[PDB]
Order: sequence, then structure tokens, then C-alpha cells
Amino acid sequence: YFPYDYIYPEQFSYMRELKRTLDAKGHGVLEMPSGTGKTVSLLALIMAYQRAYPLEVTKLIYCSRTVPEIEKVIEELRKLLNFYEKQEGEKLPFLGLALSSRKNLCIHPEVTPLRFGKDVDGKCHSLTASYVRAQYQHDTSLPHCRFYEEFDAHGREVPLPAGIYNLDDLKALGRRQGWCPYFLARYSILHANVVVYSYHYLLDPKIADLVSKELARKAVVVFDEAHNIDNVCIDSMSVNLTRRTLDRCQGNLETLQKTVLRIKETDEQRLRDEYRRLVEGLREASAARETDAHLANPVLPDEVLQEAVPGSIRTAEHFLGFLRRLLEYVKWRLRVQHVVQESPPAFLSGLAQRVCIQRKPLRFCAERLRSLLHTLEITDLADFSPLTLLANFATLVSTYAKGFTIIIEPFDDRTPTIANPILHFSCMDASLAIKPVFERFQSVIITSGTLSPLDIYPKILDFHPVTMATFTMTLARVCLCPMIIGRGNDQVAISSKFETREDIAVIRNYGNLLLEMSAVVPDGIVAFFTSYQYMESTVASWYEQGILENIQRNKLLFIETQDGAETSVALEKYQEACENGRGAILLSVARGKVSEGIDFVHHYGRAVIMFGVPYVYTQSRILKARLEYLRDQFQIRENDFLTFDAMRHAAQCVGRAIRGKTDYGLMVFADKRFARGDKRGKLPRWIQEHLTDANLNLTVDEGVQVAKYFLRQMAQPFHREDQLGLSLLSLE
Amino acid sequence: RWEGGYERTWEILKEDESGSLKATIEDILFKAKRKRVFEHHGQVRLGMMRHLYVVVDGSRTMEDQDLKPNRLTCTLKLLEYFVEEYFDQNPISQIGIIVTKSKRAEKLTELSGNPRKHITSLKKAVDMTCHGEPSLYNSLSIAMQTLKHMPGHTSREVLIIFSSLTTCDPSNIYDLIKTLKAAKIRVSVIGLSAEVRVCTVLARETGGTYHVILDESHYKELLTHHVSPPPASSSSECSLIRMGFPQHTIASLSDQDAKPSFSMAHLDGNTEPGLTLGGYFCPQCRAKYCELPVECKICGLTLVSAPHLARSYHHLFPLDAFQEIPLEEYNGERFCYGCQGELKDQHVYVCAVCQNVFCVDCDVFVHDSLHCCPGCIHKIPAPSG
Amino acid sequence: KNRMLQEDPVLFQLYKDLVVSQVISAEEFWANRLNVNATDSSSTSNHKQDVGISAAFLADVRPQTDGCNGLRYNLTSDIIESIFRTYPAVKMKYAENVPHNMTEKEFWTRFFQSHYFHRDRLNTGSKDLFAECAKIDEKGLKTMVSLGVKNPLLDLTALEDKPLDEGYGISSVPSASNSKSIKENSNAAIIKRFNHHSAMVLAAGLRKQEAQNEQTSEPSNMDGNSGDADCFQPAVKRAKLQESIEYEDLGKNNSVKTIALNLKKSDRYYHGPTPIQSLQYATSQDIINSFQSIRQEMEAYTPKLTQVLSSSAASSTITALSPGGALMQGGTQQAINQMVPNDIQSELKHLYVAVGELLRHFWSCFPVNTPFLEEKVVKMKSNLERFQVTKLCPFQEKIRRQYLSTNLVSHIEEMLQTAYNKLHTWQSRRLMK
Ligand code: SF4
Ligand SMILES: [Zn+2]
Ligand SMILES: [Zn+2]
Ligand SMILES: [Zn+2]
Repeated sequence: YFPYDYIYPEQFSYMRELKRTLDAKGHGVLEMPSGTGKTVSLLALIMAYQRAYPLEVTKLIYCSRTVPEIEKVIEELRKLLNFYEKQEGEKLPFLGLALSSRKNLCIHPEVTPLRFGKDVDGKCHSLTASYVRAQYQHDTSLPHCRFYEEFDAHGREVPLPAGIYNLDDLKALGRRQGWCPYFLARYSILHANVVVYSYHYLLDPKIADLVSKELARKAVVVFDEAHNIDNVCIDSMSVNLTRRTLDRCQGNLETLQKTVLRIKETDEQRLRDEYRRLVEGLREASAARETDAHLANPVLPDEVLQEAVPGSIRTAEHFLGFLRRLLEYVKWRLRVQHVVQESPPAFLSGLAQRVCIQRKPLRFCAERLRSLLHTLEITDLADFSPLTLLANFATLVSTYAKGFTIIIEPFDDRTPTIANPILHFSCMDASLAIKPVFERFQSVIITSGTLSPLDIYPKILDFHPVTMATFTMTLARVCLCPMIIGRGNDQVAISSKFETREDIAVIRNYGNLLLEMSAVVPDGIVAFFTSYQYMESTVASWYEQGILENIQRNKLLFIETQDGAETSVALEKYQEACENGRGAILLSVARGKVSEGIDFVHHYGRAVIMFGVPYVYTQSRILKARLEYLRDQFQIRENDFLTFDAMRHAAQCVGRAIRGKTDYGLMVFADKRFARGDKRGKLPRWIQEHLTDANLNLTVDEGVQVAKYFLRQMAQPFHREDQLGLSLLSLE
Repeated sequence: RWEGGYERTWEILKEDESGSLKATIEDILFKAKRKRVFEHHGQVRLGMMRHLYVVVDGSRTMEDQDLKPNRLTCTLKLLEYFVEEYFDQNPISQIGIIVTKSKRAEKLTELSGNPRKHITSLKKAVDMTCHGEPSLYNSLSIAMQTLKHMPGHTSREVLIIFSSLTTCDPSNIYDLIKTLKAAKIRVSVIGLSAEVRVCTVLARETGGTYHVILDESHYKELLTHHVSPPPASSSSECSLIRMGFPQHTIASLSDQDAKPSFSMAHLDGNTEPGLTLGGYFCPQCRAKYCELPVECKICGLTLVSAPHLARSYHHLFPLDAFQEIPLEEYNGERFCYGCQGELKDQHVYVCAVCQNVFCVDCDVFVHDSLHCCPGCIHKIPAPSG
Repeated sequence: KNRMLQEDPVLFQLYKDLVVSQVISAEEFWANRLNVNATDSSSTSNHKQDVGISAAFLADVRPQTDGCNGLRYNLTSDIIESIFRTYPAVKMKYAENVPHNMTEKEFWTRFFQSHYFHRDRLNTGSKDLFAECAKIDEKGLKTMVSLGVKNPLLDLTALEDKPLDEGYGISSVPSASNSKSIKENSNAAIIKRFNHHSAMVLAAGLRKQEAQNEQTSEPSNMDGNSGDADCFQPAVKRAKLQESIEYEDLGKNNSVKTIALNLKKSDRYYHGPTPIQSLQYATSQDIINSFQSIRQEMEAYTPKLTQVLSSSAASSTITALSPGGALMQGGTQQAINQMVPNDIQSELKHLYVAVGELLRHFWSCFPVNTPFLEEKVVKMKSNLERFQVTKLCPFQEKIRRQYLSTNLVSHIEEMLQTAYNKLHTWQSRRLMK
């Protein structure tokens, strides 16, 4: 049951956390330190609960947010697999399925090295279940997707795989035995005992990625770092719509008509046999990988699509419905570009004036979009991809709009002119994204190492039997140095009151507080800016005015790019440029997606400097409806979460650089807003012993010697730090 | 706020047990602040005839004060003491003073044992600008190529004085691990008030011991920790042969004053540029010059002078320990077995074998100056066999 | 080799008399003198501000790039050279075009005046400098693809093609993105400029020793803060075993040295009937006898008045108070007998000891017949006549007088002998053909 040595008196602090949340079917919220082996904590009891068929049933789904750390989950549990294996004697059967289908897919050299995921998987599925489903037999055109047919053979058969594999592990099996990550996964979902994949993949309302069978008997799912659920769920149902998209769609309108015109009865009587079968008994035509190229369920919590074949009986008639839609939709676009308008169910009502038959052909469209292409089975998917966007949209507008939100954003965001207007359909109820989750599941546990206010689980608007505050001791001398700055000499103004471009007199001493941090602190630092143009504003005075003149002389600097390609470059450098004779401080952005998937180690990355209040500051009026609805839920929330949204991202970013529990961390706080907000947002285990013991308005020049006093002591005398042997009560 | 808060720090620490006996326990905590790490020795195996390499970071880190007016002033002054106390303890060795300054490395004093040459070099090293950045790669380059030509029957250790800065040097010093791991050369650094992970990985990949400077007292401790010839990695050597026993010469043996001076550019010996009258004599060159218990340049063997250097470590290993009791077994007439006094600060120091009573000033005098209990004498040598 | 013998006049003064007194050749001079300092003494001109410069100078190349309109050309590297020592192809076009294209001095500012500020499009010299660095980053792009682990460019891409989104997350900039078009253009180039300066490590990391492993992710990464690996393991009884046998040998042979043994047992044997104890009986009787005799101190009142035993006690005092007849003035020809041999023969003799130590060295291994090289077995033969002849005229120059000569030649014949010892001992191990 892997106690395995001194485990910084925590598994016992989490032992009863399982036994309360699982034996009593507790939904459950965990605080966790950032320096706590996040599965070594959790899975060691979870896999202990795996064998404990405590009545009969123990499922496991797990998700996290980044595919390298997904494999890092897998990585040491293989020894945990091996750990008790020798100890309990023999070895029982197991499976943990890393189910990737986005990147890791194809072993054919013609298909593989084209860069993006979705379009190339469209080429794959167009080849498999659109070319070799339409043109079944053949030699040349039919292409050699041979191990799909090997899946046919061993899907008729019964093998038994070994333990947990990875994306690449099956690819050598792809070049030997393990077949397709999708198929070699569909057959393994049949008897899966543990699934790990992305937090995003479950939470796709666009294509409803139903992972298991809907079996809520004991559906046992585990959640780590589940911080920005809104930024998942609302963005999971967020619908962007380009004018360039529509005109391309306008161009393949009559393009598809030419396919209709050239086909007289060949694909048309194929429809006629089965469109009659659509009327007679409703059944989807395909159960294979075609559904992957298909909106599984745009609006999942519905009863059924009972009266399909909506007010539309023919195909060009159905095509005219989109002519009735799109051409009206640009009429619902182009005039509307003068005023931002937030009217979600009023739009569909005024649409009902314009659309002749509504609310059934709005909801029964995206399949009849697809199915009238399914009798074709011709059009390449990336060509058809901006169209599937559209029949997704009014389908979403058809069903869930009165609780949700329509926003129209034509004006200046990377367009200085009006050259690309856009609108968006957001949802608002991440609850209603996670209510079907909860109804499909048993009682499933969030763990977030940043979540200090427990009051934001009712921002998820849900119920909780178990929600406490995890308190761990530190006989490791001192876990960390949290250091709120508040300079008095250079007069702290670190919140953007006079904003990131309103004055540079604020900015005259962020270099000073950094270079001295650079001068003292060795061994690589990853700091967090607010945004890319903020970052662009950050270094804007830094070149022309004299700033780097000692900064490059002390360590070096790793610019992270708006483009993720060049952003991954310095990364290749930073893991290297620290581990050689160079400190090489990396420079980065909190809210940007450089802030996940890393888990910095004492090897490289052991200090973080705050820069400003880490709040949104960018997207207009996505607030107000989201604001007023929680004001329709709890009514004093303007002040409230608009603190915590910064805070929930802060230690999400900031509290990262320690892994085990001796790994160090200098998480200083250059901030003007600290009085309650930083204190509310910091962990109750972390405000208590460490944050502002007697160090609040710590001018950097004074705070210089603090880290000096910190590290110099903390570097030496380590042997014994909270050593546990046998069980001696202690009772916390 | 802070005008009170600046003095909330002072007010309580000023305050103590009031009424009577004030500012008393504050002095007791200062004595309770004392008594840091004693020895924690007891080792075996290796440590013999070291060949040390002083490596000095000369950088802009020296300009910070932090202990002294210069960090070299913290460094350089006690190195002379470290030189002298080394030559006190370990005369069977020699030390390479190599200085890094401006991204290069200057082997300042060669690998040798002549103390005055080393000390005046430090006295020359006073007015060093320490311009430029540290480069260890140039330092290890000298360290390789010099010790490359040393035998494998030599102890191969390097003492780096690093100012904790960026290790500013190219050319895959991470690959100098396998260079020097194979070369069986040990490398020990201590960081000046901070840590370098790569250098910390270097020493932990070495077997050399890394530390961080805490204070000037603490600076002395690790020097003192590295005075002793440490048990380095196994499979270095066993033996070292043609240890030349010399002769002193009086130059008055048979022919009284037949030579006005025994250094006239033809005599066997007379190595260094100075006049001499005959004091010494080596076996193999038959080299007569100024007396030196080290080695020579023509016979090229080791001028061993046994009572000095074959005596120094010859009792530096075989030590034992005492014990402490606060009790009162009043052995003597409330006396000490050594100095014969009493204060009774409950540290009645009893030997492990002969079990004799000592004080701190008798324990320190053993454990720093005498290095053995003489109570074992009269107790070992009488039944010895 | 010749700049070595000219810049150093002391070694040249050593190198003179091998040509002046014709001791050895230059071929023999560089055959047995240097041989080690080819790595040590030549370690100055190669390093020179740490060559294979990757991360030493790169910290200081940007702050020290400009003092003034002509603040350049310090020494060798001064402030321009290691800029060339990193960029390969930029260094190539330099000798191609300086001063082949323009004036050499007019290169150092005009090529670096406009490239320093924002952007350099005035001439194809700085333009091809500017145009290649985009290809360099394009070239640097391909190398980062080959590593491809712990790189969330992979992990980010899986979440944006899937809904066809995160193009709005790019296109959502606040704060007046309408009418400036200045620093938007500028800063990304400075982003690009310092990423060049960042990849200038990468542009010089290949210079180190080509530095390649490119990271196949090594799928273990076992978080080991626990475990107690405890890297060093001494104390498996190594000097415990020495102490058990050497003090045992210091027990059974306690100081078998010069006076340390031979006087020791000889007087222990003189103690004689000590196991018989008849001498010890009389001892313990004499312990009991003068037991009382000390304490009374009437016998030890007058154990002083023997002026009979004062005169002899005064005598060897006065005898050792005046030693006489031992050449009080022992020097006073030594100044002439210093400056004449310490003009050449201090260095001349040193010519031997740079060689004769190696002459001891090859014979220090020769009967093993391993270090038996033709390079060495005739180097035995080579310098043998090259030294033992060239001393004979310095020997014969000082036998101008007789007792002025015969004192010092008692001490020089070792040089003749240690030569002939080696030669004499050479055939004690008779070498075959
Ligand atoms: S099915 Fe398996 S092989 Fe065939 S395309 Fe998709 S990946 Fe490539
Ligand atoms: Zn000799
Ligand atoms: Zn005592
Ligand atoms: Zn004793």
C-alpha cells in the first residue's frame, strides 16, 4: 500500500480522505500542497481502493490537463505497479489507458508528419470510413489502412493486453502488434480498468465524447488541478464565427450543389432507400469512426431526437434551409456589426420571423447536414469543417439559450479596423456542463492545490459533503519564503492602477527588483507576466532605456513567443541552459499557456516573482452576463470572484516549482493588492506558518537579505526532515 | 504602523524577568546560543599525500562586503592560516595555487610545499582587482594537465574557492565529469554564501564535498573539515617507492673549511639561486643544497624526512573518544587526572578504556593538541604484548 | 619553438650554452626538455577569454559593444573579435568583404550602427546579416522539433484544431490596437534580436564539443527526494585492517632503527638476573635502602662541596670555550669562485639536470624492458657524450691553479660519476640485440 519510507506525514492525512469520500459516497474537495507528489499522494490510495472491491465495483477514470504530465502520471506508477507486485507475491491483471487521438495517431508516412491534428485526422477518416466505406473493394484508391483490418481480425478475436501503455508504446506495437490508438483503445475501453486522458477530452460538448458506457453504478473519476473549469466549460461551448469562414462556406454552398447536380440517382437512390428507413425506424447509419467526424451531441442533456426528418423533406430543400439560414445569418451579422448586442433567446425569436420553420430544423440540422453528406461520402473534412461549425451553432441556439449567452464582438481585437467581426455563443452554466458529469458519475473528487476559498465550489453551484483544509507540518526547516514586497522607497504600484501602458515610472524599478533577484538567486527562475502585449509592454522600455546591461551579464533570458513554435524553443534551452554553467532566468506569462505541464524541479526552476494582479483585464463584457448571473446566484460577487479568478490562476502558476518536499521555492509577491485578497487566495496551510509572519511591506532592498538568509541556511545541514517510521499516533 | 512595528521587535527582546535579576537570562541564552558541531570523525581508508589545488574565483562578487571589507579579505587571510595549519598537519603533500581571473586561469604558485612562497603569493594576492568572470574550465584544464603527469600513486584532490556566481565557461564541463571521474581526480568546492547546482551536481558526481559559506567562524570550520586528508574513492593506490632518506651535512666532517661555500654551480645539489655552506644531502643525486623535506629536481624522488612527515599522520588516524558525565564520582580529591583542578560544569570527561577524569581544558588539549589520552599510557604500555 | 626561445631570455640563456659550448642540438633541445609543457605552457594562447566561447563572454558582449565613435581595438579580443568567434557565416563574409567591399574602419560602425537600433536595410551587407537570421531561427526551428519532449507546442496543439478555435484567443487584444504600428513592429524584432542572442549560446554550444543528445525524454524521472541513496560508501574495514597488523608489527618490531633497537635490547640483556630477580631484590632493597636516605637531607645537606669536581667541571667548559686553529677566514676567494661558475655553469649544470633526470628515468624502468624504445635507448647514448664532453673544458678551465681547483673538483666528479654510474649500471643489466 506504498508508504515505502518517510512520506512527509501526509498519506495518513489523506488516508481518511479516501475513507470518508469513498466508503461514504462523498463528492469531495481536497486542498493539496504543490510539493506533494500529486498521484503518490492520491493514486497510492486510489489503486489501493482499486483492489478493495469494497462492495463489488471500483471504476477508474482519471483526467488531467496536459499530455506530458499525463504520461508522467503513468511514469512512476509502473514502479508502483511493480512495488507491491513483489510484495503481495504474484501479479494481477491491470490496464491504464492513456487515450490520445489528437496528436498520436497514425503510422502511415503519407499521413503522419503534416503538423495539425484535426485536418489530418480528417484525411485519415476520409480514407478509412469515407473512401474505403464508399469504395469498399479496390486496389489503389482503397488505401492501405491495413491494421484497421487487423483490428477487424482481433476485434473478432479476444487478446488480453498487458499493463498501461503510452502513445509511443503502441506505435512500436503499431510496427509489430499493438493496433491503432483509437481501435487498440475501443477494444480496451471494452474492459478498461483505468483511463487517463485530458480534462478537455471529456468536456467536449461540441462532439460529445462519451468515453464509457453511461454506467453510473459506481462511476469513479478523479480530478487534479481542476482550477479553471469555467475557462474549460464556457470555452468548451464557446462558438467563434469568422466572416472569412462564412464566405468560404458561401463558396462551398454552390460547390456542394454541383455535387448534387452531377449525381442523379447513384447516391440519390442510396438516400431514397434509407431516407425511407429514416422515416420508418430511426437508427444512425454508422457505428464506426464516422462518428469521430461527427457532432455526437451538441446539446447533451436532452431526451432524444425523436421527430427527425424536420421541416425539410429533400436535400436541396435542406440545402435551401441553410440558404434560408446562412444568407439570413449574414443578414443577422453584417448589419449587427455596429452595436455589440447581448440577447441570447431574443435572437432565435427574431430569427423565427426570418426562418420559416424553426426550433425543429434548428435542432434537427447537423445530422441532416452530415447525413445528406453521408449519402455523398465525398467531401473532404477540412473543406467541410467550417460548415459543421454552422449547423452546430443553430443547434446550440435551438436548445440551450435562455440560461446561456449570445455575444457579438465585431470591434477592435487584433483587427484595427472592423476587418474581421465575430460573435460568440457562450454558455454560462459550467454547472450544466458538469451536472451531466455528476449525474453520470457516482461522487467524484476535485483536488486543486490552488483552491483556497471553498466558497467557489458554489460557483460550480453544486453540493459537497466533504470540503476541508489540508494542513501539513514542515520539519523541512521552512517549506518556502513567501515574500510580499510592497516597496516604500520606489513606492509599490504593482497593480495596474496606472495601467501597464499609462506610466513607465512604475516600470522603473521592476528591473531593479528583478536584477537583484537575478543577482542573488541562482539556478533558474520562471516568472509570470500577465499577457503577451503586456510582456511586449514589459520589455518595451527594457531595450531602449538601459535595463539589460547587467541582466544579460548575470543570467540569460528566455523570451516566450505569441507563437507556440518559438515558445517551445527557449524551453529546449532553459532545461539545458540551467544545467550548464549558467543561471538563465526564463521570462514568461501567467495567463498564457506556458504555465502548465512542467512541474519545475530543484534541478531547474526554483523561484517565482509575482508581477501585478493576475486578473483578466482583456475581454470586454464576457464579464457582465457572467457577473449578473452569479449576482443572480449570490448577489455580492463582483468584489468576490474577481479577486479569486486572479488568485486561482496565481498559485496555479506560482505554486508549481517544488515537486517533492525539500525542492525549494522562492515565491515572492510583488503586488499592490495583498491586504485581504492574496491572503484569501493563498492556501490555509500556506498563509499560516509562512505568509507575512512579520514581513509585509518588504522593500526589495531590504528583502534582498531575506532570500540570502533563506537559502544560505536552507542549503546546508539537510539529513533528517520529518522522518516517519512506525505508527505513533501523533494525532496531527 | 511601522514606527510601532519597528519597536515591537525591540521591546520584548529588551524585556525579561523583572523585579530583580534583569538582563540576566538574556546572557544565558547567549551561552545557550553556543556549542556548535564538534568533530563527528572516526573514519578509515584513504587520505595520504594530497596534491591540492587552490582554485580561486576572482570576480565581481568580491566587491560585496558580506563578512569583511572584501570577500577576498574573508578568503585570503585565513588561507595563509589554512596553509600553515595544513603544513602543520600534512607535510606529505603539496598544493597548487591556481587563480581564475577574467575568464581564464592562472596557476599562480606551482604544486609545491614551500610555505613562504605560498604565503607571499597570498600577500601578493592582496591587491587583486578580481576583474572578469569565473572560468572553471580553464582551471580544470591546468588541473588535468598538471595532475595528468602526476603518478596514479598520488592523492588527487582539488580545492575550489568559488564566489557562487555563474560558472562562466564553455566546452562541456558537464562532460568533464567522465573526463575526471576516469582521471581519478577529486574536486571539492565550497560556495561563498550561495549555491551553484551544476557545481553541486559536479561535486556530488565527484565525491568531492560541497558546502556553502555561512559565516567567518563557519568558513573556518570547513577549512578545518578539509585540513584532514579525507577518505577519497577506493582503488587509488597502495604504495609509493624510493622515499629518499637524506643526510644532514655539517660541512665540518673531515676536511675543516676546505670549501668556502657549498654552492658553486658544480656541486651536486645547490639547486636554488642562493649561496650555501652545506647543510643537507640526498641519496640519489647526492644533492647538497638548502634543506627541504620534500623532493628534488634531479634525482626527482621524494626527499622524505621521517620525524616530520612520516610522524604527522602517523598518529592522526588511531584516535579514540571520551565520554561525558555530569555525575560526581569524585576521582582524585575532586581533581582532574590531567591538569588537576575543578570547576564542575558537569562535563566530567571519562576515557573509554583507562577511564580517567578530565576537564574541557584537558579534553580540548587532547582533542586539539595532544590527540590521544596519556591515561592510556601507563595503561597500554605496561601489559602491552 | 623559436618565439619561445626569444621571448624568454632566461631559458634563452640556458639555450645559448648548448649552442655556445656546443652541448646539444636544437633537435635534442626540443626532444627531452619540453614534452609536458606542450600542453601546460601552450595553455595560454589557446584559451584567451575561454575559447569555444559559449557562455562566458555572451553575458558581456551586448553591454561592452560600444564605448564611443572609435572606442574599439583594445588588444586582441578587446571588443570586436569574439563577436566574430560565434557567428560562423558572418565571420566568413568578413574576410570576403573587409576591406574588399569597403574601408576596414568604415565597416566597424556602419555595419553595426543600424543593426544596433531597430533594423538594418540600407545595404546588402547588413541585410544579408538580417535576412539569414530569420533562416537561422527557421533552421533553429527544425532542431527543436527533433527533441519534441517536455514541449507543450505539442500539448497545446491538441486542444485548438479540435474545436477549430484558439484563433480568437490570439485575436483578443485590448488597449488601443488600432493606430500606432510602431513598437508592434519593433519589439518582436527585439524579441527576435535577443532570441538570436539567446540562441547565440546555441550558435556557440556546437562549438563546445558539438554537444548532442537531443533528449528521447528518458521515461523514468523517478522523483527521488527519499530513498536515502547516500552516494559515498567508505568504512568497509580498510584502515581498521592496517591498524590490526601494523601496530602488531610496531609491537613485534618496535623501532628496529639505528639506535632504536641495538642499544635497547643490549641493556635489557644487561639487566640479567631480573627474572631471577636477585638484582631486583637488591634493587627493591636499595629502593628500601635510600628510601630513608633522601628525606633526612643531612647526607643531602653537603652533596655540594666538591670543588675537586668543580675544576674539571670548569675545565671542559673552558676547553669548549676556546676551539682554535680551524681556518677562521674560510671564504674571501668565494666571490671570485662564485661569479665565474655562476655565469655559465649554474645554467650549464642545469642543462644536465633537465636531461639527466630523464637519464635516471629511462633507466628507472629499463630492466622491465617495457619502456624500451629506440627513442630512449639511444637517448641513453645521445646526451651521454653531449654532456660528459662539454664539461671537460669547464673542468679544464679551472685546473689553471691547483688547490684553487682541487677543492671544488671533489664535488663536481659526482656529475662525472652519476653519468658513469648510469653508464656503469647500464650494462649491469646486459641488453641483447
Ligand atoms: S486508422 Fe489508425 S492508421 Fe488508419 S488512418 Fe487512422 S491511424 Fe492512420
Ligand atoms: Zn638522483
Ligand atoms: Zn581536565
Ligand atoms: Zn587514557
